Amino acid sequence: DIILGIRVQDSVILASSKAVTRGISVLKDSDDKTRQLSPHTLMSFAGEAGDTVQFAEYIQANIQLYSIREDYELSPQAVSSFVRQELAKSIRSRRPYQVNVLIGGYDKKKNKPELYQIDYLGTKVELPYGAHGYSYTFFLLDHHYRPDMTTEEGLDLLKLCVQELEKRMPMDFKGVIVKIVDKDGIRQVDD
Amino acid sequence: SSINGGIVVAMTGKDCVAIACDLRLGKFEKIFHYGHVFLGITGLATDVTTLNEMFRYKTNLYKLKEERAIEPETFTQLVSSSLYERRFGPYVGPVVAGINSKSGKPFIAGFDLIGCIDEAKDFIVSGTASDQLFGMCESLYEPNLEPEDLFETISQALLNAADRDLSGWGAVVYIIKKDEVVKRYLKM
Amino acid sequence: MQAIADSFSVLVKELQYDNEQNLESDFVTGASQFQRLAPSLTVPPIASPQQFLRAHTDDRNPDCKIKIAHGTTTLAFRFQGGIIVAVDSRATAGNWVASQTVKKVIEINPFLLGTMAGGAADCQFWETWLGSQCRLHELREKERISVAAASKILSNLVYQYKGAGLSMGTMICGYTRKEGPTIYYVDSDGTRLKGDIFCVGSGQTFAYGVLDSNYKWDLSVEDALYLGKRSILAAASVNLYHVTEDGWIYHGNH
Amino acid sequence: LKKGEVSLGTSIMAVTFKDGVILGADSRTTTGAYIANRVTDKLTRVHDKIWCCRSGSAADTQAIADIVQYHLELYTSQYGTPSTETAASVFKELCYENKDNLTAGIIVAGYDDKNKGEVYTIPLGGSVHKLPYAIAGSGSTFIYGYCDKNFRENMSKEETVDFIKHSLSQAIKWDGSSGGVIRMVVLTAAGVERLIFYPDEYEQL
Amino acid sequence: LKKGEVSLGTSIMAVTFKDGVILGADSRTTTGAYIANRVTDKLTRVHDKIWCCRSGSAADTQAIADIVQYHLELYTSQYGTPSTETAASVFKELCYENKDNLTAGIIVAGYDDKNKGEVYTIPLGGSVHKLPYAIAGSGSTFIYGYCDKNFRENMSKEETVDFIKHSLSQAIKWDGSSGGVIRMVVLTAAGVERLIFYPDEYEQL
Amino acid sequence: QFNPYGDNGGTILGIAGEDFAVLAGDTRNITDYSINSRYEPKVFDCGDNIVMSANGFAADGDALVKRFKNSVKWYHFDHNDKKLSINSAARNIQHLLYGKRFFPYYVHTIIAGLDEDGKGAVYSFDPVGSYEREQCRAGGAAASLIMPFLDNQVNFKKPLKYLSVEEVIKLVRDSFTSATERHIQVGDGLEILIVTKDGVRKEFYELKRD
Amino acid sequence: TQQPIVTGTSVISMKYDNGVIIAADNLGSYGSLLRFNGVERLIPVGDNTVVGISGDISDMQHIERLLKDLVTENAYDNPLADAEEALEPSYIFEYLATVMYQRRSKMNPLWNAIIVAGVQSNGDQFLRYVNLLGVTYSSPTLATGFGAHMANPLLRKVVDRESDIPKTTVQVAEEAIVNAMRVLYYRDARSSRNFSLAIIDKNTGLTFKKNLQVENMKWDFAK
Amino acid sequence: AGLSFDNYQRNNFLAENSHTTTIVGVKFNNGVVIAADTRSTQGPIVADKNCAKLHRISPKIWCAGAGTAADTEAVTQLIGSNIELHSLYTSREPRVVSALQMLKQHLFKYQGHIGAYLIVAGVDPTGSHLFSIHAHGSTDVGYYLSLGSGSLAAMAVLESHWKQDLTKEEAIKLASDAIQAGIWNDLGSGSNVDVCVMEIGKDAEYLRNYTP
Amino acid sequence: MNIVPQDTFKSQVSTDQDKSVLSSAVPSLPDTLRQQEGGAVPLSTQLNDRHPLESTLKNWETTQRQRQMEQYRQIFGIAEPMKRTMEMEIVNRTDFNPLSTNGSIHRDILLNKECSIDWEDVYPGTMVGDDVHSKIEKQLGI
Amino acid sequence: EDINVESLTQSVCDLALRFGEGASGEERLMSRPFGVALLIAGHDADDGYQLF
Repeated sequence: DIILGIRVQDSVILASSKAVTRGISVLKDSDDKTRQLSPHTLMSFAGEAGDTVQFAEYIQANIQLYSIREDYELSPQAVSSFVRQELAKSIRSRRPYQVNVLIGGYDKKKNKPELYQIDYLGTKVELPYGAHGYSYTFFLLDHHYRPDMTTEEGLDLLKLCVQELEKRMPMDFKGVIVKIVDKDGIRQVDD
Repeated sequence: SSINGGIVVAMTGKDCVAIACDLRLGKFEKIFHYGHVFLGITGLATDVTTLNEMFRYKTNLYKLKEERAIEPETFTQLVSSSLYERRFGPYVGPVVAGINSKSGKPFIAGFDLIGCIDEAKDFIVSGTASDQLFGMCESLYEPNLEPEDLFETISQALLNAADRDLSGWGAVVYIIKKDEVVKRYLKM
Repeated sequence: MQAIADSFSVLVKELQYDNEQNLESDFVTGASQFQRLAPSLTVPPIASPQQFLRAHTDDRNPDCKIKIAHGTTTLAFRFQGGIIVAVDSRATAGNWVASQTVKKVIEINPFLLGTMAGGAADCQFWETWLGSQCRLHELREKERISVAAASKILSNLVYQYKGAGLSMGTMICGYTRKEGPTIYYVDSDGTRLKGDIFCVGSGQTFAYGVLDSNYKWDLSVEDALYLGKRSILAAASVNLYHVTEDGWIYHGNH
Repeated sequence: LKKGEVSLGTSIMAVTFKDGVILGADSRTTTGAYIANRVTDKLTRVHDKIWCCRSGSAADTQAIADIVQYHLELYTSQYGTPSTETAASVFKELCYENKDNLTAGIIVAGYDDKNKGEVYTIPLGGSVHKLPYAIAGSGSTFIYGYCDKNFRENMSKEETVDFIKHSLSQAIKWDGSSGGVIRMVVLTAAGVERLIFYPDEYEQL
Repeated sequence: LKKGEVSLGTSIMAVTFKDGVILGADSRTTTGAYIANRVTDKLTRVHDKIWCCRSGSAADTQAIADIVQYHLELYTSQYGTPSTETAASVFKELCYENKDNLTAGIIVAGYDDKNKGEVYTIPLGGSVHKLPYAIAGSGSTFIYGYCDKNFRENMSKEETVDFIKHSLSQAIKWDGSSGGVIRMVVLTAAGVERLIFYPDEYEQL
Repeated sequence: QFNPYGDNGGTILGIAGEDFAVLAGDTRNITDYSINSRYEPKVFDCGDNIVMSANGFAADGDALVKRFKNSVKWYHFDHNDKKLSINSAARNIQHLLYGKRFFPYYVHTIIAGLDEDGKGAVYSFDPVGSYEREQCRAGGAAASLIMPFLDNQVNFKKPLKYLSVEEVIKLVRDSFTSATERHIQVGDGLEILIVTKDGVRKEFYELKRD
Repeated sequence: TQQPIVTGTSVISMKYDNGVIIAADNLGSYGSLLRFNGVERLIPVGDNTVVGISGDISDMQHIERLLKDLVTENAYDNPLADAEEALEPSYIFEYLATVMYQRRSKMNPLWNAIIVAGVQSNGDQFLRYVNLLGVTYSSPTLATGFGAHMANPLLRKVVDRESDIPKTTVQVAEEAIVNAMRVLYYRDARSSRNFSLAIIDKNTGLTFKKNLQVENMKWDFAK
Repeated sequence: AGLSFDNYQRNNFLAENSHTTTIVGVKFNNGVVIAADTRSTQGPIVADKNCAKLHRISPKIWCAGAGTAADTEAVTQLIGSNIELHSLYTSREPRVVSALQMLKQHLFKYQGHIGAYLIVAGVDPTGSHLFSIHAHGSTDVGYYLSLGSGSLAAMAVLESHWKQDLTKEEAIKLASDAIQAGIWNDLGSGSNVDVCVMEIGKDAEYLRNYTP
Repeated sequence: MNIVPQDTFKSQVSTDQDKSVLSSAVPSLPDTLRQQEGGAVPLSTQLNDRHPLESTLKNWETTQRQRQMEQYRQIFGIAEPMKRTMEMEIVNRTDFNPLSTNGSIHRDILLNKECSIDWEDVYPGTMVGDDVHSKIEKQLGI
Repeated sequence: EDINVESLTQSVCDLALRFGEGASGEERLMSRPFGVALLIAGHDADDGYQLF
């Protein structure tokens, strides 16, 4: 369960690895570790099985309800704050569960991309780039990151990071599903 | 290469004995002989090999000094003493079978890990499970059987035990009379 | 006011029969215990029920131990016009004689199937419950329930008891007109996956390799059945189920 | 017994004599090896002629005693002076119904015009026993035989005073948690009488 | 003590009187709640007029008693009859040098021409105390006050016999590890006398 | 921590014929190495020609039997005194067992009767509820000493279908006598209930402990 | 609770040809200390039932309160409570067994062993045993604690099986019970010399004997 | 030399890694009787239905044991060898007190690690003797003793019917009845009864299967 | 006659124990969206790892009230607890203030807490629910 | 098993009785009685074809 998010000048790129289960062989083409919160806000999650998907679907249902009720789209900041509040409320009276969330959006009012990361305790931090899973790659991002990079440069950096992760992984690392959030909405890259 | 554990069954027929041990197929047998006495050891493989070497040593010295082969009762006492020597570091389940060269009576016995002797007039089962095989032997056992009948009974018991939990399962059976010992293999 | 007077009027307390649940469970006031759509499960009235159950479930009569479905190889794949579900009929030794083959596959409906791959009692009970729920939904909506809906219902149910002690992993396979043939995997940890090929059991890597060698969408019924039988044999008496839009059909070895 | 609480390790006695009852105790409260309070009045009163002595946990016993005094005030408002049996029953019910949460033991002495003085003991657990005399506490174990060899029915007031004084002096002598002065309450038809005996008087016995 | 090891839950009383010493005990050996032996001879003879009673581990006390008897035989082979002080010193040395591995406690009652009968007590740990009288065991805790109140110096033989009988009867009554018969050994200048008392005798005191 | 469970030993055996069923059990209630009772039945007639036996913790088995009997009584009250089938009874027992999933009964259950067609039927239940229909089932701490005897002296493929009730009774008696000889717990009596279209018949035999 | 604090030891009961006999000693021990003497551990319920309880004394008193409440409620509002509408021993035992099992299932059991003895209306003897786990069983002879290991063989020597019940007179059963109590006093550290006995006979009714002492003590084989 | 401690650490390592009766003695006016049951069980399973639990230390000194069977047998055999050598050295009939001392010292040497609980009966020129020996080295003297899992029923029977002056026949009957009660009322006891009677001035009489 | 509350643990559980919040598509399952608890809170987690004092504090005044009612029944009769409970029930049922949670003055007068403060008084303490209509439905049972 | 038609009809009538006290003693569920009449047609093995 490894998730990455890179924010470039005009868009946000989110990459997620194929979900696997212990002792179970599955062949499918789907993204079950990512939910589209809104046409311009995407969410990726990684953590314990069961709880994480329930939390993600709960968040998606709440955000869709708000969008229908108000006939308007929430900003990425408001979405991230709501997710943080709900995550803090979830472990209010129970043992905390492992979960890490990357939220990437394109604020139309500010006309700029944004990316946030929330850990299992409910700590929301705005980041230029972020990753979770294997604990290697932060040095590669640091040496090859610029705030004014284009989409193609971000995709090249993501390809380099994916190759580096695959090399260390014992060849069990399958493909990576890549999505781009920008002014035109959310799309998936099949390259 | 795991070879720890096994099943050894000893039965007494009219004027004979039968001692059988499980195999693994896919060169390591658990039955050894020191003349007209047979010993089957179940448990840790290293302890089985150590006991085999030690008993070969002691039986060779006994034959050199006494100028005669050791009797099954004397060998039983020797095995009990050797097992009790390692009281705080004990090794397994040994089974002794044979026919006395003078009286001609069959003899079978079993041991615990510190040499407590259990002399059975009917049969002895040694192994890890020792529940399904014990029940099958109890149901199939009849006193005073001929060597052919005894062989059939013990082979049927082993086959029934094998059926209720393989590809590489085998068995070695010894039918021991006063003047002849027959060794046979069962391939299930 | 009469109820208040009766509450402070004076044996039943020691019997704990002043509570509705105790009377209902002991079949005192009627057979309302066997009329609950959502069953009620007894929990020890202690601060640590989960640890109590875990400690007492690992302690030594073989007959009084919770039966566990054997980790036999189970396979499922959707080729063009149905779902092939393949299991191995290799019985285990025991102190009993079977009048028929072991039912390693649960028949939810004339259109749905499931696999145990876990605890036997949990799988049987909750898949019968899921069948009842699907029947009620079909009566209400006058249309066959989607496989996604049934899998989601089962997943929510097993998630509500997550961590309590349930242990079950099932494969819900179904062919509907709107969706086509679909296979979902539902785990006792709340996991719910959708897939085209599923292999589980003690040995499934070999079966998955055999499938990947000779899998394609443009198969046929006979070819798919042969592929499933070959995969089960290679992973090692191969029971097959072919699911089409009209329901499931069982084959002993063909 | 919850960790860090205060234990009522003491020497409690109650003796029934011809004209009523006498309840006696020491005055030492210790926390480990340190005497926290060397002047303690352990003769708790729950009614005008119904007294008790407590053991176990101080907080639980005080709460139970307060509730029992409340109950007896309600009873007196309704029906009048209660008998010692009623107070003992209330004590027993309170101790038994909460024995999984509270550790408490009581010795109840009482007097009334009908029964003419009675002694009841509720040990840990909640059982009740009616005895001609009772002893309790950590220091009681050393005087058992003595108390079995010098008790007579229908003793006079002075004989009972001397018996209680000697027994409590021995218990104080042999127990580390028993010491200080001896406090005795005499309940008879005349009224309630208080007696205090200092170490220099009972240590010479 | 070790797991599964027999413990000596006895009642021991040694009293010095004008003409010598008397050592008495009960006869019960228990296994927690089951009485293994209703009649036991707990009075161990180390020398002709030097006896002892044992508490703690049975095996350790028996080994110590055997070694002390052997030592006293060796001493007698050289210098004649030993003294109670010598036997107490040997017991104390054996118990103290081995207290890290053996659990043992002894009460020694002796007589000699020089000292005219003496009592020594060696509790757990290995310290020797010379006392006019000594009590030990599980039941001894119930007769501390009684023995303290009813002990006199230079009593007669019958007075000491009655004192020990009453005290041991109370100890047997209040303790579950004390048995039926009472065995007493009187060591005086005339010789060694053995007395036995049955429950039907002392239970009616 | 209070331990709510226990064990009382005992052995039970259920066999299904072609037109009858047999359920037998040893009538000895024992705690650890002590005999509580030399005659305590563990097989009961639970209504409409159905015999039930729960072996293991005695209190749990008694509670389960009591609950099932009350459920049968209310079933008769609700539906015009309709006769309860063996499969419906099996599902009722499954629900009763699974209702205590997190505080399970410490018993193994066997029931016997006749199916709709009229053949003998035996159902076996694990402590949590899972059940299946079997030709023969042995429970308790003697099954490994009883099942091989039956497999040796009869075939379930002399075929079991051709056996009469007397032959089945003889086989059960012989197997239980052998178990009594070999096993300390088994003995002191054997009660057999035979279910046919005429009803339920009870027989008793004395084993080697008196 | 978690453990008994003041405890009773043993109750022994036997069946004879016309009724039942039960007995128990009068003692409450505080650990190894024999604390309370004069504790009645046999409860006469009705004119034909006797309940013997061994174990925690507080729980025994609670069960006594329950039995008294049951007896009082039986007369409400039956005008024939002394008549054929009295309480049979089977009713009392069923109620007690239900209570014990319900409290066991609630993780707050009553640490007691209970023996119910009596004679039914038709004259059949009743003798049942229940414990803190709710385990119930019947036998011609019953005992609790150390009685279950020592007095039980002595009683079974008399009434070995069901066929021996008609052959046993009341004198033989009473003598056997007295001998078993003497053996228990010999070999039980927590036992007491004083005990109570109850005889329930279908002809003579209920006979309750108190302040019975163990006699014929053999201690002379010492020296 | 002596008992070995080799592979103790290996055995502990394997263990951490998941790699794994009624006897009575009755003293009568001119001797002693020792009786025992004859069932050997390997847990629930009855291994042997006729086993001799009466072992002999000396021609007129017998014993019966419980606990660890191998330890009991080995200690009895060693004490028998020592007693025979002592009798040959002294040219005198062995005494039960000598056997008691040897057993006590040997058991105390190993500090309870040799599990053997014994009833030892015998007759020597000084009289008849009956002792009970614990595994830690503590010994006790009594007139009637019981041992094993069925010892409570046997003790009840002995307490019921014991007197000071008993004849040989009465003592034999009492021992047989105690063993029978243990057999019937205890699951670990069964089968037949073995008896050994020892008088003063007469040979020991050993009766196997006295009551079948 | 209890001082510390007892029997605070659940004896049975089910997926439809919370009758107020149940799904409409599947009435046998709870409605996660309208619970508004976090979306990842199964009911089983509420049965383990709770503070021991939480149950004692949550039901403490109720236990004292019940003990007082029992004392009144023992000393005064059935009429006194009957009247007290009747008055309290009338006062509780008449009040309906969807915009507030603070109790009425008459309730405090009946409870004899006119001049008493506890931490409950000092500390009286979405997308869906928590509106007037939900409280109306809960009160009226529709 | 299939439920008898009479059993289902009795259950429906017990539900219809909810404007007052229920069959098992439950409190009232609805303010007014139903305004519907039902014709229930079924088939079971016990009583063949039935109309209620």
